[PDB]
Amino acid sequence: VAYTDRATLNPWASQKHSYGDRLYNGTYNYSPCFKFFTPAEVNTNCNTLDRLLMEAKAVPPGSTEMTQDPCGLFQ
Amino acid sequence: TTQLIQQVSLTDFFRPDIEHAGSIVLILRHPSDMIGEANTLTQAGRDPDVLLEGLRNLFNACTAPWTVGEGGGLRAYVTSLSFIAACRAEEYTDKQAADANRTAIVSAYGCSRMETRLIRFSECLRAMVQCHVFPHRFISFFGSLLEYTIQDNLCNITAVAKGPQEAARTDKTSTRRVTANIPACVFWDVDKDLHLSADGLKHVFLVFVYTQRRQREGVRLHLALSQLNEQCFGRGIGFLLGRIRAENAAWGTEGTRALPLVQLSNDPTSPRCSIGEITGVNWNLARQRLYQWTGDFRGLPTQLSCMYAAYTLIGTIPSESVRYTRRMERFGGYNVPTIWLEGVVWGGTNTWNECYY
Amino acid sequence: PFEIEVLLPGELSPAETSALQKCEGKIITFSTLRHRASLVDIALSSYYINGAPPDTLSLLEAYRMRFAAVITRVIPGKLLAHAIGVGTPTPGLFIQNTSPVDLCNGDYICLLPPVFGSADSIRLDSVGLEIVFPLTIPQTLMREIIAKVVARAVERTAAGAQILPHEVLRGADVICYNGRRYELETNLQHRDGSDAAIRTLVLNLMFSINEGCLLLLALIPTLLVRFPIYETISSWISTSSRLGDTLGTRAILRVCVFDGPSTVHPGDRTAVIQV
Amino acid sequence: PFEIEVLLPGELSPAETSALQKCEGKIITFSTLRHRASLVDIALSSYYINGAPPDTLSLLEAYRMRFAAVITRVIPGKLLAHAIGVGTPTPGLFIQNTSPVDLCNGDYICLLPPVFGSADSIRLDSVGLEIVFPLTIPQTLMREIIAKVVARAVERTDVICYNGRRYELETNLQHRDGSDAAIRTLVLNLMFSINEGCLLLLALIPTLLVQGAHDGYVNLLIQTANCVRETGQLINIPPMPRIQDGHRRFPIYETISSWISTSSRLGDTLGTRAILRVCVFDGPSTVHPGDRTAVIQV
Amino acid sequence: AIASEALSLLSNTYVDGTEIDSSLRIRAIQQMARNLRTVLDSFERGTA
Repeated sequence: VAYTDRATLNPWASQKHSYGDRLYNGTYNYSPCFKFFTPAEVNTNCNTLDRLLMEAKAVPPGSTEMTQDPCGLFQ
Repeated sequence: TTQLIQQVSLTDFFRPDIEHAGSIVLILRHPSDMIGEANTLTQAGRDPDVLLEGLRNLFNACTAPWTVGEGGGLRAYVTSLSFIAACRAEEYTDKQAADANRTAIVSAYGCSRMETRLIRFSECLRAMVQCHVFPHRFISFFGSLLEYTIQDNLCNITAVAKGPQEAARTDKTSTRRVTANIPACVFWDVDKDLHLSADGLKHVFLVFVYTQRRQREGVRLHLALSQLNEQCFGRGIGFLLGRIRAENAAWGTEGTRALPLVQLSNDPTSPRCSIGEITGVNWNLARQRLYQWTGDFRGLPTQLSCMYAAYTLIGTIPSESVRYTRRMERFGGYNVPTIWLEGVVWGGTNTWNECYY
Repeated sequence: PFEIEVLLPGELSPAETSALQKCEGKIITFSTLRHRASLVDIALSSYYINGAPPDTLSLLEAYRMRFAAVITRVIPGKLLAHAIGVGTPTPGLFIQNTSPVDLCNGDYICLLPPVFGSADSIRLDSVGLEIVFPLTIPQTLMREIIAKVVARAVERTAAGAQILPHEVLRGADVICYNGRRYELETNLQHRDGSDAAIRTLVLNLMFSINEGCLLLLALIPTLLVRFPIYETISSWISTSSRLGDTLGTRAILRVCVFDGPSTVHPGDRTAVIQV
Repeated sequence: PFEIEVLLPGELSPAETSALQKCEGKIITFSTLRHRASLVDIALSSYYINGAPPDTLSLLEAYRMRFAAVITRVIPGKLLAHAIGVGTPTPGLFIQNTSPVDLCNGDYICLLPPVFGSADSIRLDSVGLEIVFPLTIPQTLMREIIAKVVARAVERTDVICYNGRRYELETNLQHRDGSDAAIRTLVLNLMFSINEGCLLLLALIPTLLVQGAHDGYVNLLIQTANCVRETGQLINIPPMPRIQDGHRRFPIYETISSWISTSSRLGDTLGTRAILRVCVFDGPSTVHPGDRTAVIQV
Repeated sequence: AIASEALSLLSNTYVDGTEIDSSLRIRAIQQMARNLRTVLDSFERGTA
C-alpha cells in the first residue's frame, strides 16, 4: 500500500506460512511481537482504527488506543 | 425467611390426607430413563430386561396405566418416606415397629389394591439393584409437608424448601406450627453406636444400603442423625457396615502374568525400541516380541460393583443437646411409633457420596 | 442487594439492540465485581487465553475462577444484571433454559460450555464483539454428559489409530431425561468439535488414566497371578488432584416453581431460588 | 449469623492481652460446636493424640474432624468468633493472610498445618498453654504440597517453586500410626481405578507417541510422565479380546466415568477440602502477607 | 425464650379484633410478665 513498488521486505516473515508466522501467530498455540503476527487481533485493531477515522471525518470514540496505546492501531 | 415448593401429582404413592403434617416427602424421576440407563450399564452376562418386567407390572397395578411414555406432567411425581419404609419393612431390625407401620399404611389406604402395589414396588427396587441402576440417583428430596388440597385421586401439595421448621404457618391446624415426624423404623443414630458424646450441632443424612448376591438383593432407607463431619461420615459408616462391604466384594461379580517393568528398566542390556522404528514405516518387525506379557484383566470387582451405601446431607440442628421424643399416636385407624424432631433447618444441595470400599 | 450494570454501547443498530432484548433471563459472567463495567468483559474477547480462543479446559477452569451474574431487564440505552455471589437477596429470580433437555421442580442448576452442537449466541459485528452464554443442565446429568463425549472422542481416535476398525456396536449414543431421547451426533462425518475444543481434553484424561492403572501394575506385581519411582508418584498425585478439581460438580441454583408448570421446555423461563 | 464465644481466662497479663488482640482475622478450630466454650480446646494440648504434641499427618486428620471458626473483634474480656462450616449467613467476613505466599482475586482457600519454618503463635506462660494458628494457601499450592509429603512418606517407609520463588518444606513425620493410613487410602483409590477398560487405553501407547511427534503438544507431557514413556518401547500389549455382550453395552464408558469420581475424591481424602473463596470489593487485586481480605463463604 | 406463635400474635399490628384473640394476646402478655419477673430476680439471686 505505502510503497507501490514491492510486495514485502522479507519473504521469511510475511507469507501465509512464513517462518515468523509459523514461529508466532497466536492462532496456533509473554511476547511483545504477538500483537503484530495475529490476525484475530490486528483485524479488530485496524477495525477500531477505521471507526476512529470515520468519526474524525464526521467531526469519543473510545478515548483510548490514542493514550495508553500508541502505535496499537497504527501497526 | 423460608421458601415453598408446589407440585401436583397422582395419589397412588402419596396420600396427603392421612400423612401427618411435617413428614418427609420424596419425588421420583421419569421411569423411562431407567431402561435407557439399564441397557447400557447392566453387568456383562446378566439379563437387562428383568427390570422392564418388574417395572411394567408396577404400572399395570396402578390407576391410569395408559399414561406412560409421554410424560405430560400427570404422573406419580411425589412419594412418602413411610411408603418405602413399609415396602422394605421386612429388612429393618425393629421387627414390630416395621410390621406395625406396614399394616397401618395398608389399612389407612385403599387396602384393596394396596398389597399388590407394595409387592410390585418391592421387586421393582430388587430389580433396580440388579443391573447397577442404584436407586440413589432417582429419588430426590422435598421438605416437610406444609399444606395440601385434594379433590379426587389428584392433589396439590406445598412443602418447605430450606430454613427453620417452625417459621411457617400451616394456618388450618390447631396451632400454626409443625415439627418433623418420622417412623421409628428408619431412625438410626450412629454416634451412640460409635460411643462419642452427643452435644452440640448434628447433621442429618439419608443412606441407601445395598446387598448384591445371586437372586437375593436388599435395599433399606435410614435417616441418620450424627454430629460427624461432612466427609468423615463415610469413614464412620464403613466401621459399622464392614460385614456387607466384604460380602459384596466377594459376591458382586458373578458373570494373566505380571511384568517386571522396573526390573528390566533398572537393568541395561534389554531389547530396546528407540523412536527410530516407531516413526511408522515397519512397526511390526520392530515390535515383534519386545515382550509378551500374555496379559488381560476382564473379570474384576469394579468400584461400582462393590458399593454398599450412598449418603447425602439434608439439614442440621443448631440447638445443642437435642431432645428428640419418641411416642405412639394414631395414624389413621392404627397406632405407630413416631419420632418427633424439633428445630431442624433444611438446606444443602442434593449431592450423593457413594461409599465403595 | 448487589446489582451490576453493563453499560450499553452507543450507535447500536436496531436489529442488534433488538436481539439483545430477546435474551433477558440469560446468565453472564464477570471477572471482577463492580457496579459499573464495560462490554469487553462479557464478550469472548476477554475470555480467550494466550491469544488463541479458549478451549473447554480453559472454559471449565474460568467458570470456577470467574464469578457469575444473571441479566434481569434491558433498557434501550441501559443494561443491568444481578449477582449470584456473596449474599445478594435477589427477589423474583428467573432464568431461561439454554439446554435441549427439559427441567423439573427440585432440580439443581449447574453450568457447562456448549459441547453438543454449535454455540448459539449474539454477534455484534458493528462493534466487533460477540457474547456467548453458558449452557445449563441438572446435576444428575452432568457427569454422564462429560463421560460420553470423551468416550465418543476416544473411540474415534481408536478407529483411526487401529489398522482395522472394531465398528461392531449397539447403534447410537442417546441420553434420556423425562422420557425424551436427545440422540446427539447422528453422523460420523462433520467433525465440528471432535478435535476443535475437546482436543486437549481427551489428551489429559487418557494419559492420567494410562498412568493410573499402570503405576499400580508396576508397583505390586502380585495383583494378577536409574529410576526415580517417587517423583512419578508425586507427579501423578498432583495431576490427578488438579484434574479432578477442574472436572468438578457444584450446584449453583435450584429450580423452585410456585403456582407454575413443573416441567419447562428449552426456551421457557422459570423462577429459581439461590442455593 | 451464628457466633461462638471464647472465654478468656482472668488474671491475664497486659502483654499477652495485647498480643492476643493482634490476632484479629485468624482461623481457629473447635472439637464440638457450642455457644460458650473454654480456651483448652483452642490450645495445642487439645490436639494431643496419644500423650504428646501431634504429628503433621495427625493434624491433617484433626483439621477434617474438627469444626472451623474465624475470629472477629476482641474485647478486653471476651473473644467473639463466627463459624464457617455449617450453613449460616455471615456478612462482611475478612481473614488475615498467614502464608508467606500472596493471594489474588478468585482463589480458593485450603487449610494445612505449618510445614515451613517454626510457626509463630501466641504463648501464654501464666495460663500454661500455647495456641497455634493454621496456615492458608491457595488450592494449587495445596495439591503440590500434599503430593510431595506423601512421596516423602512412602520414601521413609523438598523444594517448591511458585511465582519464581523456591521454598523448602520441613516435614515432621516422627509418628507412625498415621503414616500407614495414608498408604492404605492411596492404594485403595488406585485399585478402584482399574476396570476392564484400561486395556483399550493401554493399547494406544504406540500411536500416542507418534502423535507426540510432528504435532507439538504431547512432548513435555510425555516428558513429565515416566511410566508411559518407558512402557511404550518395552512391552508388546497382546492385541485384543472381544466383549461378552457387545451388542448393547459400551465398555470404555465405565472406565472414563468411574475414574472421574476417584480423581475428585482423591484431592479431598489425601488432605483438606476448599473452605473459602477470596473476593474483595473496592480493594487491591493482590494481597501481601499480613493484610486482610474480604472473603466469601464457599 | 419466646414462642414463634406468640411473636406472630404480637406482630399483627391491628389486623384483627375478633374474640378468639383478645384472650390469646392477654395470655401471651401474662406469660411475658411471669417470665420477666423471674428473669429479673435471677440476677438478685446470683449476686449471692
